[PDB]
Amino acid sequence: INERNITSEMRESFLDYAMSVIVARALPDVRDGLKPVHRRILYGLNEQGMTPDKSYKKSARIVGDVMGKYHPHGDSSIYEAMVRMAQDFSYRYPLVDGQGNFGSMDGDGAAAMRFTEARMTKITLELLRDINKDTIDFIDNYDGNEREPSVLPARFPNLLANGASGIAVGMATNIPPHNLTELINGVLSLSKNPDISIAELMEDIEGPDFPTAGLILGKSGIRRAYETGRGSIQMRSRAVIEERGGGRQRIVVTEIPFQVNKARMIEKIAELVRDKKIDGITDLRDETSLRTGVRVVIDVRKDANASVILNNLYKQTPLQTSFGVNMIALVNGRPKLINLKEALVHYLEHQKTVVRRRTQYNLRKAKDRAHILEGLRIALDHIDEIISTIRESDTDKVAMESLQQRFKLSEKQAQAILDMRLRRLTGLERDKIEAEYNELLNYISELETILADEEVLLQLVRDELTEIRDRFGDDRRTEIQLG
Amino acid sequence: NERNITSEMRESFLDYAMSVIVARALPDVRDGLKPVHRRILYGLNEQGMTPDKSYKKSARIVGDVMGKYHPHGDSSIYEAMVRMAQDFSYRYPLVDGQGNFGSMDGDGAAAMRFTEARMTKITLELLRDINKDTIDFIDNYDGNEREPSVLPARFPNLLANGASGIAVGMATNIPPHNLTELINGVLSLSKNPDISIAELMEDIEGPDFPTAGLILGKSGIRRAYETGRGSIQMRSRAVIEERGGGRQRIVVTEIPFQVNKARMIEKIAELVRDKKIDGITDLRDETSLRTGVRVVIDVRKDANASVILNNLYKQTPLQTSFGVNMIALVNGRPKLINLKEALVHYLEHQKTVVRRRTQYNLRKAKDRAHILEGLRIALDHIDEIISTIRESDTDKVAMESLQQRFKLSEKQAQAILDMRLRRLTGLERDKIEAEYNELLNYISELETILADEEVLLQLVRDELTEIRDRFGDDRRTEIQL
Amino acid sequence: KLADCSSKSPEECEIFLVEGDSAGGSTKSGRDSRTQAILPLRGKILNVEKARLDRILNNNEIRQMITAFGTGIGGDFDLAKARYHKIVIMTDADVDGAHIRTLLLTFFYRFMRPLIEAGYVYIAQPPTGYKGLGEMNADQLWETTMNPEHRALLQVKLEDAIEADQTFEMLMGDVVENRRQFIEDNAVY
Amino acid sequence: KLADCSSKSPEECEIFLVEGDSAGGSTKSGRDSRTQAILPLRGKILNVEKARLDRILNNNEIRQMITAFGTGIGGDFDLAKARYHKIVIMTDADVDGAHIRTLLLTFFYRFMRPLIEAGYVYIAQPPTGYKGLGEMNADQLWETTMNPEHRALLQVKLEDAIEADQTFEMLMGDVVENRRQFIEDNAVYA
DNA sequence: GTACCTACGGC
DNA sequence: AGCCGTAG
DNA sequence: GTACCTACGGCT
DNA sequence: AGCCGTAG
Ligand SMILES: COc1cc([C@@H]2c3cc4c(cc3[C@@H](O[C@@H]3O[C@@H]5CO[C@@H](C)O[C@H]5[C@H](O)[C@H]3O)[C@H]3COC(=O)[C@H]23)OCO4)cc(OC)c1O
Ligand SMILES: [Mn+2]
Ligand SMILES: [Mn+2]
Ligand SMILES: [Mn+2]
Ligand code: NA
Ligand code: NA
Repeated sequence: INERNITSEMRESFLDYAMSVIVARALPDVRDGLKPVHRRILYGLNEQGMTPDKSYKKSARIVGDVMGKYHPHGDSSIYEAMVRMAQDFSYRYPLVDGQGNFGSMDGDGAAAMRFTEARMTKITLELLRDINKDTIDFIDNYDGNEREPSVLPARFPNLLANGASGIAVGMATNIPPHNLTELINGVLSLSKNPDISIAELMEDIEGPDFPTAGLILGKSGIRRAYETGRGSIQMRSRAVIEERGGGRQRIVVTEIPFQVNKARMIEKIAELVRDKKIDGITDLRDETSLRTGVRVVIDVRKDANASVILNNLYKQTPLQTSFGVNMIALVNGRPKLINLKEALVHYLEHQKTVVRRRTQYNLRKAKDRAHILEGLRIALDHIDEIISTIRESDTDKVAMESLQQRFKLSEKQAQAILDMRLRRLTGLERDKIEAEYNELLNYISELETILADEEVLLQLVRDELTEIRDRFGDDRRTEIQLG
Repeated sequence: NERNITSEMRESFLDYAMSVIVARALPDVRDGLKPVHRRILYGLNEQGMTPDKSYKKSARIVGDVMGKYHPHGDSSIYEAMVRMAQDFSYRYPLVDGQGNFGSMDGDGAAAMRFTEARMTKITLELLRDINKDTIDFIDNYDGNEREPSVLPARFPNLLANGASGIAVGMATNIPPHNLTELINGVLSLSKNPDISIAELMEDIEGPDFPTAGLILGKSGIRRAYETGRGSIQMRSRAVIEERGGGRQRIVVTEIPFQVNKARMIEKIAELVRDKKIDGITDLRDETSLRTGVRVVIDVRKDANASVILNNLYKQTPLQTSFGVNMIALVNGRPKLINLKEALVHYLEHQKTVVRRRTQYNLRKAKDRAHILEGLRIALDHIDEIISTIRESDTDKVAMESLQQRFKLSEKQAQAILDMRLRRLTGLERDKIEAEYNELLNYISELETILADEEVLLQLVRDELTEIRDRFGDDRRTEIQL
Repeated sequence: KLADCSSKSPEECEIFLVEGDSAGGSTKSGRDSRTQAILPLRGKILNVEKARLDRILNNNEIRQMITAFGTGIGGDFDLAKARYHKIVIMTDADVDGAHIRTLLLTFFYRFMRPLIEAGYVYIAQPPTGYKGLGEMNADQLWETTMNPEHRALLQVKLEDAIEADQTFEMLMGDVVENRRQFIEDNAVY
Repeated sequence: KLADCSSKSPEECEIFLVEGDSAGGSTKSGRDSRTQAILPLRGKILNVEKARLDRILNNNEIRQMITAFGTGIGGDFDLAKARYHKIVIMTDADVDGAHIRTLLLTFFYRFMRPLIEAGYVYIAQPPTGYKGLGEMNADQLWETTMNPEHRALLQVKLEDAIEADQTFEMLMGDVVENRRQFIEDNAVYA
């Protein structure tokens, strides 16, 4: 190709990379709330049959299969993404069920992938539910040797439930996690009122709900983030002042802000004390244990005001941290800054499409089965002449054509008759075939009723969401305090 | 409660020592493999990684092997698989690798996520008949899987590819050999149990390194084959040639086995730099994929090039010894073995494998013939068969009535009930008859082998001859007297 | 590398020597950080029986253990300066774990012998079901191996010093033949 | 890290900058060691447009390239001192390989501009798509990308210095908004 | 068994 | 005295 | 990801 | 600042 202009080369190579990071790496899809690596892990777990009822599988086997079949990148990117999905301090609704050392709030890494084991959580079954019912579009994998989903059915609003953080090119994303009961109630309210306001939606969705619990100071930052997609949210640790004996007091921290490394926050407090940037601290201990939960103790000097010290710690350490909301997600394969209503609208549209496609798949499948039963019915009613037709036929092709012409059967019906085992000729089979057919005809009309009325279809979406809310919905962890 | 330091030391050390000896560092005399290599090859077979199928990503192969059979670090598994794919390490490579699999300069292979692999055609001969009850399977490390205790190994792999291993209290160093020579040696032994080492050496001249080169004398080879221990002098293939203007050069085209070419060159450069060798004006590695190994040592005008070459043999790895110490697992125990012993244990494994396969094949053919006898009765009385089935309200009732009416076994009645309507056509009816007639002839052929130990032994000989004719190649290492 | 405990009263303090950071993380999360310290090793440690003093003293892992114990070594050993009255060997539940344990015991016998004599050296007993301690959850490592209410620790005892001297020299020394003879004589296949 | 060539005549010598050690080994085996040198790069390299001079000069990958080229940098650059008259960028035929190429070109434009102007900077064209350079055998890397008889090298040309200055500042600089505006204007989502 | 770089955006 | 190759 | 630390025996 | 999390 001889020559190449440096300006043209730079613009093309940089845009190629920028675009790939944006649409195929760092940003989540608005529909299922996933980035490609996360979607490939979950799809991989489903294809490998790693359901919650089955025993755990070695992480290296899960990762190797995902890397080879769908994700042509380093194993650490795959494994570390699977590890985060298994951490109850990272995911508001964990997607991976891990066996072994899966890390801590102190930033300790997980054990090597050869030591750990994993499988799906029960809630992940809801992300994958109906994937093999033609509900979502499958695409060719990187080498054309496999097929992978472009998106997951996602039967609960996962983008907002688990949130997302990603550094792309020219942009980034920072979506906080939310309470599943609040989100589904918000989706339900939107389904009954397309013109619902953000303020009205906030009657259901109070604000973010961090897996790490803690506090949020005020509603102004939450409101702005939900109205525009951008806003600053003040997160505070759960801290109390209590006596420790001899007229002395201490600050006890039991919950810390989301994504704050506990060990690093403690070291920052120690640094402030060491450099005399804070007055009144006599001791600093991490009394955290599996029994006690998070327990950070800050001993206060006798007669020093413990509330003044606590307020100084909020100003000078991650004990108070802001969450800079920047809700960027892939909407029709393009990055977009979206508000709360926008995110819920795209999610509800995905659900309507999924439930409609599933109902269409089930109808085709039932119509195909009814057609086969009609063929089997004929075969059983004329079994002596069916056997004679087959026996007098030298080849399969001859048996097929003779059955089709003699008994007014289709290619599919003749094939089903030829595939029929001798045990299907037992006395009560003709009745089973009749009962199944009558039940199928009823099932077909039930499906046709759903597809003919958009309200019936929409009520089914509502009902299935309510069920997930009742089964997986939990209490709010983060307290939203009025500032 | 309490624990004595002497008892603790003796027990913990013996546990480790024993595991390294029988389950790590030493090869089995039968298939010539250590547990990590056996698990890789078995893994390749279970994953269907045969030479006709496309290459699979190395990380996927390693991950499966690690999870199912080898509870150790992935680098130990991957690096063992890499070695089996190197034509400079293995005399008969066992792994077919795609990508950077390393070099003679000690360059490592590309990361396991970049490389791909599958079996070589000769590995099919190591795995041939593994699912024909020829070898004993054992429980894996966690009891969730089954793995072979040994591979059928239809060619003598211990001696063909050799072995090196550092254990505890002992080590092993078995050199590779020529496959034509080895099979000819096994054939000679099969016709004479009292064959001498000297007689066996008429077939097996000595080791045959993948790196070719030279061996100086037969005395070290002879001591090694007679006792299991001996020192073998290996020399590079080097020539002296003119380069113009009355000047000469030493050209090295083959180096000794396991010698790193880059490190040997640096040692020559070091000698020149430190003036420990006289007469060298230049040192170049002209090696290329298109020309092969080519190390050039330019000699100063009027300097004696043969004197310089002899000094290089004395002072550099250009001449290297191979310290033979033939230790292998014999009946699960480590043993220093001579050439005859290694061949004897190998031939016994083959007789056992071919006998077991013939017994397996007989049972399977007899089971299939029994089913076909049931199908033939069904076809001969198909109207009565259909009536019996139709008048039965359940599957259990059809089963019992078919067994009763047509003197059939539970297996025969089940096979009749599982029979599809398409099996009633002219071509499908004849297929059942033709398969049965072929099976009867096959059964008698198998019974002939099992009734005569000479026929069985001749079949071992014939199958070894076939492998020799297909995979046997020319000697690479020259044994100079 | 040392993840020390809150308390500075050695009588109630314990130090757990684990194989790597994979077991380290589990151990750090599962422990009682008030009285339990964790020191992750770097797999196979130096055999002091085969190494010269200069190599032993320059070894980072050996140095880390001396620094953590606070007693000093050889003739300069001081039992009163022990930072923990329990030194717990918690290697992975595999044959390589048994080897690391022999290497650790070799180091304590030759450089910190009064630590064994005082009954400060222990051997943790994790379940047989998992090889690497990294395979275990933090709660199961606590309940089975670290919790004083349910754990079964083996206190290392020195009965015969002449017999122990000969045992360490035979098993860990440079003479291969006596080790080979020991294997041959005691091996049960 | 540099696996240099036998010849010391820069006019016939080529240096291949390869993405990773996995690619390095196969290229070292496949090359013509008389005229072809290999310098492997440990993934994503420093963006000199975003970095200050001390960080650039203290960077291991940047130092290795300066040492290998033998020209010096900036005002101290000397074209006559070039150790190779062909500097070949050999990255994977994927998006991350394209990124490493932009990062490499940024470094050459800002510190070794006369090297581009002299026509010494080239872009290797390995078989497009699929897995990386480590996935390739030494013989196929030679035949398709390194063999002068069959390879197709792209010679990097500088046409407009004002346009190139603006391009490097927009794409690689610290101002996110101009880069975001470039993406928005040129992005084709198909 | 271990240590350590780089891009990328936002605050 | 440092390398070979399975292990942590 | 890679080149490093370590055990282990027997050659040099 | 330097950290968040997918990438080389
Ligand atoms: C040295 O050989 C190459 C290295 C690289 C880099 C790299 C570069 C480094 C560096 C480290 C790394 C390393 O990152 C480390 O991965 C570790 C993987 O396990 C987890 C537990 O912890 C990760 C570390 O957090 C991270 O620091 C590589 C992993 O994958 C890469 O792409 C990384 O420290 C110094 O410079 C690229 C290459 O060609 C593409 C190479 O040939
Ligand atoms: Mn371990
Ligand atoms: Mn790539
Ligand atoms: Mn790795
Ligand atoms: Na703060
Ligand atoms: Na390892």
